[PDB]
Amino acid sequence: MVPISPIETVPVKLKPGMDGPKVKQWPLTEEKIKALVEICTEMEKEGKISKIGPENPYNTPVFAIKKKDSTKWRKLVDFRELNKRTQDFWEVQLGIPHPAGLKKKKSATVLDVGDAYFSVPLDEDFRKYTAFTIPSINNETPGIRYQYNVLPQGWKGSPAIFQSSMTKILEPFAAQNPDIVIYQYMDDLYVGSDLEIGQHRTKIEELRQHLLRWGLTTPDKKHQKEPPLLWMGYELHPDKWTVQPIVLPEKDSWTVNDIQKLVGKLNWASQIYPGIKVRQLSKLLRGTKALTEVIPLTEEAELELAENREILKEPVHGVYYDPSKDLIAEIQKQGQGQWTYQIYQEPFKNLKTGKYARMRGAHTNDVKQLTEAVQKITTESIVIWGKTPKFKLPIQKETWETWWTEYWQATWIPEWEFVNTPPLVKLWYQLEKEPIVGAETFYVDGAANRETKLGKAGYVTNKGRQKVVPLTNTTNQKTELQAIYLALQDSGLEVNIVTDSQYALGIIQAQPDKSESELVNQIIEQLIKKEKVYLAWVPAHKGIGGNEQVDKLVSA
Amino acid sequence: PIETVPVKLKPGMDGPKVKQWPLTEEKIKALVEICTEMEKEGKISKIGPENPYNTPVFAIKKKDSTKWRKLVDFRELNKRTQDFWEVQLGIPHPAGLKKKKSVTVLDVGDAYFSVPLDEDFRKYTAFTIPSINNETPGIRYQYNVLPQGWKGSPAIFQSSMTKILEPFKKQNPDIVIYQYMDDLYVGSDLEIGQHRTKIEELRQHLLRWGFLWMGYELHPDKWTVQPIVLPEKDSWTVNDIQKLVGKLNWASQIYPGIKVRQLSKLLRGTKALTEVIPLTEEAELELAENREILKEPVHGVYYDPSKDLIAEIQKQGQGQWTYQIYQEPFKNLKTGKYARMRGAHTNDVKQLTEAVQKITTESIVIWGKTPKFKLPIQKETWETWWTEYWQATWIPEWEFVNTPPLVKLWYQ
Ligand SMILES: Cc1cc(/C=C/C#N)cc(C)c1Oc1nc(NC2CCN(Cc3ccc(S(N)(=O)=O)cc3)CC2)nc2ccsc12
Ligand SMILES: [Mg+2]
Repeated sequence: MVPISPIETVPVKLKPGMDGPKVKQWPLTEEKIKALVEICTEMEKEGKISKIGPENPYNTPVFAIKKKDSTKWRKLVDFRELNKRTQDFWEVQLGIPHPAGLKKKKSATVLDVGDAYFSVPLDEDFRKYTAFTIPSINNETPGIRYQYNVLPQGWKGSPAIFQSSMTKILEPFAAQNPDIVIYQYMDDLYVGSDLEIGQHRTKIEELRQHLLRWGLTTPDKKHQKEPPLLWMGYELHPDKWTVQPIVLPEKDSWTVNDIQKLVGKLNWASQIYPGIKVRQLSKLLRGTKALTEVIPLTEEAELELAENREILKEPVHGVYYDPSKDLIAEIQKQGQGQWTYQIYQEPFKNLKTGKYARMRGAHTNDVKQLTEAVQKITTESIVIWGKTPKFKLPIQKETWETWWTEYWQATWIPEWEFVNTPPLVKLWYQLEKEPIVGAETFYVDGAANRETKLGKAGYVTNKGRQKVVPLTNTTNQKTELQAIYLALQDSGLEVNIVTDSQYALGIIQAQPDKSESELVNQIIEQLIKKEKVYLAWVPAHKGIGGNEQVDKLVSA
Repeated sequence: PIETVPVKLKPGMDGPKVKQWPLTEEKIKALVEICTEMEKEGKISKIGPENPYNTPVFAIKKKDSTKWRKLVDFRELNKRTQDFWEVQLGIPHPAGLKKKKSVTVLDVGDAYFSVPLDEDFRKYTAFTIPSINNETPGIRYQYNVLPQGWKGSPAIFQSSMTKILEPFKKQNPDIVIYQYMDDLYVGSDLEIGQHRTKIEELRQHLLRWGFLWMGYELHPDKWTVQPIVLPEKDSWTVNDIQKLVGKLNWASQIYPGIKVRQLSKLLRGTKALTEVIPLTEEAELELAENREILKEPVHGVYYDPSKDLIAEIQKQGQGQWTYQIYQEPFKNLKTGKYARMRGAHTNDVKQLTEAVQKITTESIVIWGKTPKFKLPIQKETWETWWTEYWQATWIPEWEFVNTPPLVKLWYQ
């Protein structure tokens, strides 16, 4: 017999104030009882479980299940109640590596570490809470009562404790074979290396010879997989990766559940298939919950879907990461708040692709959205590769410099270069910093009645030009914008505008280039046609002329 | 020091469960090396999966030093750690620190690692060095000693610090020493000549008690509410007068007795913005009376220690930033302006981060606490970049301004 090291037990407690589970065992058929007795006798011989006396007051129900061709039963212990009562753990498995962040390895193998799982002992003081009862035949004797000595399948703490235990066992092996990489998830263990295959299979042998010091049996994974390896939705070839094939169904009747799983496929595909778009197909789900409702796909949703089918026409592939090369991210504007991007090291060999969609807002502009896309890609790149990429952006350097030097917020984007691929992001208007000599001055005002919603909007100018239009179904805020719009419509290419509307100044000083308000949009289109606009603000109701005269004109 | 001080969270709240944000590879590597040495020195230990807590960590470089330093973001733990009446029921913030000619900031965070942390509280100091690309589980640690940046550390160390310093204080009754978090602030009315010496005099005095070569020198002789200033002009356009009436109307919410009637009357009719309007005598007098009102201090401002301090910042362009500190709107307790942010002439965010640190420092000197910032920046831009330029071992709270304030005009 060879001494094996004990695996260090993790201390576990129940949530404060909570006791263990006390759930009654369901009655079972005579055949299920017989099958459960057979199974638990075997588990008991392997040290997994142990018989307890009647002193333990906790209980978790146990069931017997089957399958189609599997002519025998398996044991299911239902730990739902215990899991609700068990303390929270550090669960350290929630993300997986992105293939584009991986480095190519000459050799890679998968190990099955399923057996090692139940050689992880369970904290002694916690076992009592795992008790379960095999009901007796005809209920004429006491039930056979057992508790777990190892992490039970289904118990809340078993994934984190098993993973944490393996990590600690593996740490010496990894740290002292720096030419190896080891990755663990579920009961699978992945080893990769750049060793010729002779010495790789021996490092594998050394690894089970390391695992055996804790008495952990690890054979080669039964029925091995060969290139590509299929893993977490990907295909990993030795020198390239891609996603598992994406198939979009044809349907003449789409439901909201059909659609939201079309977006999921498209979202999945968008990490390597450049230019995927999902806004129009996401638009058909803004607000609904009974998810077999049919939706007419708009012809805008159909063109988007048909555009997606064309990009999906082919397989595409990404390459693995080379740390000795630069990391580059290029972004293109797609329209309607949509952006796409490719991350690469050599031209035409993408590491991965992606997309970004405009946040929900009343008004917005292209430069702000490009900035957000940059920040999203920055953070993703830090996750994946541990560094910020150099950016190639469809915005002229002078456009950016004008934007950030004049914009009222602080803003910044990291090292980047202009790439001349239309449509380019541009500033569509810029207001004057000073009043314009020789340009006509328009004093604008609007006003509406709360009850009737009847309003007026208009202007008076230093040349005696004047206009007031009566309006229905309006509000003060709309009349204030409508007045600015009238002044832009009726003036020459250079114009000074004086308003008392803090609301309208707040919108325009935000520099939107597109809006949810058709009226704001009309103002933007006018601004674009102008050569110079100066917008001045004055307080209302304070006797300042022009503003005084137009105020009386529009206030009934 | 063998005997730990018992510490608890506030009643009915668990420890922090804050997500670690992603880190670049060079910061991860720096943190691995620092923590390996800390773990060898007993200051931190590896923890197991039964600890579900987490506090974020990153790595910085203190102002113009080239060695990485670990910074733990204890904001959540500090909010959840019991209020501290440690050996006192309150340590008077020295109201005379803000008046001293020169104040030097000394990092003494290293002294905290001499004191064990309560064994029952250690699990709440959990933090994670993240992996790149989820390629390994993060490295999980908890503190065994008082950590830098935690609210309880100056509180629990206060008994030792006052005794370490008392021989120096006995010799120097002129010198104010104030502790906030990891830093000592040392003020004197004498010139930098003998100030540096006394600073190193104090510094080597810490060496004989079981230290850091760095400092930072402030002059709180400046710190006021800046006056509202009106233009002095020989010819006024319509536009100039409109801007003046707008500024005065804004100031009438702060100051009583501001009048714009006689100035507004100059704007009779519908005139071109660039047309020159002579000032009458009545408008001239009104302007003069307004000028007279604005040189006196604002009526009814003082600091309520029960209330948050709020700090607002405006980007003014060309490297200039204005700010105001207040508790109630229009009752500014301090206003200020910065320019030429060092090594940042093309990076707005770096400039903003330095201004935030500069304002927080003034706030600690004046009141002994940090303000809640209203930052003129979109959240995703700030959240992506601020840690890149942060150099302080404390971190204030902040919120984001998405609508441009008209008041920027009035502070420019
Ligand atoms: C994350 C990960 C996944 C797998 C999946 C297996 C399956 N199902 C395997 C390993 C080692 C993983 O973990 C890491 N993988 C890498 N690189 C990879 C290694 C594998 N190649 C693909 C490949 C190479 C050679 C052959 S071959 N010639 O033997 O048939 C077949 C396939 C892609 C890059 N780097 C790291 C760094 C830290 S962990 C880790
Ligand atoms: Mg009006």
